[PDB]
Amino acid sequence: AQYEDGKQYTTLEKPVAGAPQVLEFFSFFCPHCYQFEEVLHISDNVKKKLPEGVKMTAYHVNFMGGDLGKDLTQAWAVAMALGVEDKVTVPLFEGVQKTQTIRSASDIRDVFINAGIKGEEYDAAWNSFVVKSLVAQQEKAAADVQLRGVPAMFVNGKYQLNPQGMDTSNMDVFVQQYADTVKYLSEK
Repeated sequence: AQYEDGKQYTTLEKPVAGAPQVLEFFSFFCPHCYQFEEVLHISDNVKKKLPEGVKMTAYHVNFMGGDLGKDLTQAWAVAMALGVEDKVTVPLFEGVQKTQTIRSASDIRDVFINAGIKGEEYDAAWNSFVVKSLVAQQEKAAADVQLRGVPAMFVNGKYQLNPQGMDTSNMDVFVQQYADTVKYLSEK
């Protein structure tokens, strides 16, 4: 078959009840996640092909970067709570990996301030229990798919994308295949 379990995707031995329809894990410290988002634009290419009524969810992970990695998962919770993911994704990736100007929680906050989030608004979100719950949700979701590394993407809590089984010859053929596989899985 054109799509095969073990080729473009694998199947979770323990499917996750109630999981987001399309769930991406990443770290702003992960070099391959930087390529996925800033060079390949995997998330946007996937979103453009999702069936009607299917949304993409993206969660940050703690296991890269120590203290700052956890601060970034909390800041990503703030971005989710405030609905500013599209304002801060590029400056967080570039701040951590390109300019390496993000070295502390204050430097993360500066990205939000510079993007026009008011200081009081960021700080109230950072300290909120809504954000504490969002951190816990990101952690629980990684546990539920037995996450071992990033980038990673899971469809309907049942299928894990397998980019190492796709055609990696041309970067744009690869992005197309990745996005087409997510669409296929979302309809399975």
